[PDB]
Amino acid sequence: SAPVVGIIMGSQSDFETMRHADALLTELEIPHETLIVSAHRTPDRLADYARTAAERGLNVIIAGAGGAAHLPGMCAAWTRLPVLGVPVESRALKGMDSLLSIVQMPGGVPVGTLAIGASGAKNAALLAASILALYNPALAARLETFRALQTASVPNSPITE
Amino acid sequence: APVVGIIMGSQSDFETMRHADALLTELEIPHETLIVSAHRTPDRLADYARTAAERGLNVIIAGAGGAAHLPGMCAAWTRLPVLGVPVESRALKGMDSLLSIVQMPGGVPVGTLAIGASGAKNAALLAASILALYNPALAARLETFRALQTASVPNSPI
Amino acid sequence: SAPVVGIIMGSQSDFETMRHADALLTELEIPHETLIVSAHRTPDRLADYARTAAERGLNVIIAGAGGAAHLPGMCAAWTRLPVLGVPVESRALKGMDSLLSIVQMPGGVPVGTLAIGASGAKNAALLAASILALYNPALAARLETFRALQTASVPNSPITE
Amino acid sequence: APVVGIIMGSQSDFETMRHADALLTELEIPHETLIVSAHRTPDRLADYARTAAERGLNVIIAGAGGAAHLPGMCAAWTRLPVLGVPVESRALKGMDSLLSIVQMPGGVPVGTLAIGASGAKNAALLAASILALYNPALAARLETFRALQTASVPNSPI
Amino acid sequence: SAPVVGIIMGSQSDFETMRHADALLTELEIPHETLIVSAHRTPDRLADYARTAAERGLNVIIAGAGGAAHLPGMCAAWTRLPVLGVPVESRALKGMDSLLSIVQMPGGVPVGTLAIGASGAKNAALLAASILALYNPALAARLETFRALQTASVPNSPITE
Amino acid sequence: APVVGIIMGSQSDFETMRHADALLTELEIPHETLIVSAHRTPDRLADYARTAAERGLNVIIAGAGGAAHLPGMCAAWTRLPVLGVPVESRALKGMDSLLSIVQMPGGVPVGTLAIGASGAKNAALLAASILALYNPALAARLETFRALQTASVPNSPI
Amino acid sequence: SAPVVGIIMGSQSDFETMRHADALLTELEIPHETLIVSAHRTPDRLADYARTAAERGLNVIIAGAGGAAHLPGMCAAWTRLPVLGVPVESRALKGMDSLLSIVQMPGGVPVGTLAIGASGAKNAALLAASILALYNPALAARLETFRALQTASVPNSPITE
Amino acid sequence: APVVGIIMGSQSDFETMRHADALLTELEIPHETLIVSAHRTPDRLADYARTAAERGLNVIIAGAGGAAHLPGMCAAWTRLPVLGVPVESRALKGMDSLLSIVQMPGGVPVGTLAIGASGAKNAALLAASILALYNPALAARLETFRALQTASVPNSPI
Ligand SMILES: [Cl-]
Ligand SMILES: [Cl-]
Ligand SMILES: [Cl-]
Ligand SMILES: [Cl-]
Repeated sequence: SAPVVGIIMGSQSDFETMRHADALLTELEIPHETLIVSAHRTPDRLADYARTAAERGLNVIIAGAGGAAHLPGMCAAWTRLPVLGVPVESRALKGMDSLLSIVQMPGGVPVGTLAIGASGAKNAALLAASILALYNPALAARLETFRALQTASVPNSPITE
Repeated sequence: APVVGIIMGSQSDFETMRHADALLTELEIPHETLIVSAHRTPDRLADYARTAAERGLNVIIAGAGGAAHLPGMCAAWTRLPVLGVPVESRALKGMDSLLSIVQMPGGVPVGTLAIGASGAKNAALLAASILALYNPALAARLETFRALQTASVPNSPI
Repeated sequence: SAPVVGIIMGSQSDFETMRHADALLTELEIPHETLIVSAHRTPDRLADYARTAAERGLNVIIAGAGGAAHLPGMCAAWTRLPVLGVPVESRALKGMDSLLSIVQMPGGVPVGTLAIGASGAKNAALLAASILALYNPALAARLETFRALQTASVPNSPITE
Repeated sequence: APVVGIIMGSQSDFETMRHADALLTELEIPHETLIVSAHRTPDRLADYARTAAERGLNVIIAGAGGAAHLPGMCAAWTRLPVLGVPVESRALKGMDSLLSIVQMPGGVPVGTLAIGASGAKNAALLAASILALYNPALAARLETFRALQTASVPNSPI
Repeated sequence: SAPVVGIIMGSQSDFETMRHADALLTELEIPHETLIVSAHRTPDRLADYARTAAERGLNVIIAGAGGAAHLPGMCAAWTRLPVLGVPVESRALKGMDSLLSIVQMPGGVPVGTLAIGASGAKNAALLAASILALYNPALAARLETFRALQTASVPNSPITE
Repeated sequence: APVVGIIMGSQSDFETMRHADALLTELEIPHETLIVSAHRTPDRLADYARTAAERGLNVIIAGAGGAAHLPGMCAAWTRLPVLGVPVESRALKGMDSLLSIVQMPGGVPVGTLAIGASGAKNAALLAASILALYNPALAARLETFRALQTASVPNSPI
Repeated sequence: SAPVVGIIMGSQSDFETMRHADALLTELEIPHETLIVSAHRTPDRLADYARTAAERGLNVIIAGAGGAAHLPGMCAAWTRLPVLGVPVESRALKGMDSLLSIVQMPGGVPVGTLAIGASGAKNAALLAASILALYNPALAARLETFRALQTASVPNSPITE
Repeated sequence: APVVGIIMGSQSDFETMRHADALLTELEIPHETLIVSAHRTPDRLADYARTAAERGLNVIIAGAGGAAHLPGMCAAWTRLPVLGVPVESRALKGMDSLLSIVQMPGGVPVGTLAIGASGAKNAALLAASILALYNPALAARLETFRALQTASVPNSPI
């Protein structure tokens, strides 16, 4: 059970957001690694991580960062793997800086970007699951089950109290 | 048979989404390029998304502007990876497009790319990266593309 | 007393906002239904709800959603009834994403959009009431009374304490 | 006799609001199209809004740009449904227009449509949807409009 | 001592902000009235207030409002007096809607706009004082004294604790 | 002798501030129209503001773009009412101009007008409203201006 | 040990942010002064401070301000020294007004601008240190040590609890 | 031998960054002007930044648009002062450029200048101010530049 998804983030504070991606991959039984890699404080670690990801058997990278969020884009610069980016909510600008720093990649090097915050982290895991489900029928079935339960769990009317 | 579907809300969107179409062709990825409007052809959208997987599609690239609902509603109906391209709007220059695509609630993802032509090109490349996981010949072509992209950058401005 | 307005929202969390529309329709004695319909998690429910609304006797739909708020627009895609949209305030972007996702409908499919949050929900009910009052003299009188009391309730000067 | 009033703050606004005028005509909805400035003709505005219902108007469509006060002040004076169209401003591209119209406090509503020509067209359609509740012939024409809009969308970009 | 400045606001909730203008005019000994006038709920009151302001001896109007803030602009539509506008901070959009709704008046009808919130209210009073000081030497002296004390009150270095 | 000073940071600002100049002339208000740069001529600015009152100026209208510091720094040095006009900037379309002028901390006010030509025209009118408090002939001309502005608004778009 | 960096700010409230610059210069053993200078309330103090800075032996000025933040720009107008600007987070607009007021200096008079808030203050000190390290080998060594420790302090994986 | 390096992500960026190049030349500061793409030539970037100090560079000026990562990634690899110029982007007019450069977390600074040509010119001037600390001849030329800039401002608009 070698990892097929890598979850990386710039700092421990990012884990409050990125833990939601970690949890969801575990629930879908997707082998993964969850690591801290700082674009700005460990740039050589980042370069090494990204340029060896494919040969290590990783299939998808989920990268989370806030503020001037460069981790997902610089990861994608160094790997042909799909890289998904999660904008971590920032204090002053509430993730608008995080979002624009990740999604506005110029043509040539993509980052598939999800919503600001916890929703984006969960959706990055689900998008990674969708990608892997293309080749893995068991996982495809688990993902379709997840989506069916999601749909069946929506009540018909709200609770008033 | 197409493995990527490129869909967009209107003819005018094609000025942007043609960059995705061109890139898929350059990488020799079989694809279909179609107009599907979330707001004006919602039943067409529902049928398209619902049947995508059984038709053999692997990735959907969806472009729209303004209150851009096409990628999110497509993802609501398929388990396939859906990639969203915010088309530049007249007034708000794609900021409305961008927020209405990227800010999907948890449970139904859309992988969102940059506003405009860059995003369309990158959606095609991201689709290619996804398909390359399973297809060694395509993976080689994608690596060639990235190598040429890197090698072609000049060292000084003219 | 079959419903003539439908209030729909994507989630239970939306009801904290949309309850203000519910309450106001009740105070104006407008028969209505209040339901959860998720654009993203129950898309078939949404399609069915919208395309049968008119034949069921509904006259106005009030739809609330937050973030990438697609519920009001997709409702309007499937019905000729007037659809009013309430942007629910979002955590990071404070409803700016909700607002733009609802109001910026391209030409052909309208959503009449109200303010972000509780004010917008109350005003959606009042706008629905204004629409229905065009054909219902009793309700027209109740609405004019509401507006008169509103005006008469404004004091001449503020309280200092 | 008009059942919809289209009003706008200035002649230049008509480049936008003419799309509402055209649509009402296409659907054969009797209407009046007028200039009423909140800031420059406030008494004209007060009289217009105050007398709208007794004149037989059912819906008011109001377009304005910048610090756009026309729709809100109109709604302050009438119990009729008032629909607001943010006109694209030079500097802020209608973001000022949009916020000054949509963010009405509770008690006095304005149903707000998109910035620019799309919003003007949609205000007319929303007015038509309102009037169709009571008018079977108009409801049929509106359903025809929506059916043609849906059916006319091509399947592939040229 | 008839009022020479009128402070008006849309609601009691606005007074938390506008009280700072009230207090400052009192400290500068400027006779004033402080009233609630709602653009949207008391439009006839507003029209009457603005169109009689000059003949009543008012010289400056300070108007505060939030959200779709129409009070200052509609006041200025009806009076030749200088009208100063204070954007009241709003819940979702933090006064950005208030600010744009007030400052972006088209050419022909001005509103002199101050900062969002308490700072803007204090500055509206000071700007009104500056206007009145043009014709009132006593007040000019009080205002120059205020500004001198303000300047003299700035310490040379911060306190660390 | 001038009773209003119009100042601006650069020649290019005059494309905007000329509208203030024209309006003051139309209302026959004696004024001076000058270039004063906060960033490039800070000593010129300090002397201008410091001496304004003793020179007989009653109002200063200051226009600037980008990180627009001219109105605020002028108000720092004079007790005269200072009115600020955000000049439209190339990239951010005057949003930077607007925030850097209007968001003055308490203690030193700048009465801020709209971004661009509208704001320049309105700064002149606001200056006129201030001066009309003391000058009956000017008050009459201003009332004539407002009456003509109101009366000139057409009733229907062409 | 005469100061070679001046840290200035408009108010005591700014020190909650600017103290981070003060602390960092002390830790890097860079002699500095930390002062309050208000652009709007002490404009003559500001002019004098900036135009004498170079002759006093200062090499870098770090200036912090919020809202309509004019202190860094007006400082740079009066000195040829490099001036670094720190946008202090504002209440309503969360430092967006601070940021734009500082960074958008027209061509001719630069302000090197750092992030909104505490991060920007720490980085202003580090940027000042980088500038001074060009001529000071001891400080260059201390700065390289700071950066090495920073890098070595990043863990490989997050803590889950 | 260059003491300032001007780098930018692409040829199109040079329309902006040429203003920095021109200014350094005007002040006779030896420099190199190069294309280095964070996203397309990340190894070129790493080598450039890592070796900058030992090559004798004192300041790096880096310009980029969109998700602008070039200045921050450069600062990650060098202890030299790095100055960042947000290049105006097509859709968001450099607001994305600006936020992705200025909002660096604590520990790795980038001194950020205005969006566009103004920022490029100011990055060169800020680099000059830094170098003038150590170089009396350059300090004199910079003071001459600032004196001419101040003295050249006209007193009235034409
Ligand atoms: Cl089409
Ligand atoms: Cl007109
Ligand atoms: Cl000039
Ligand atoms: Cl290139």
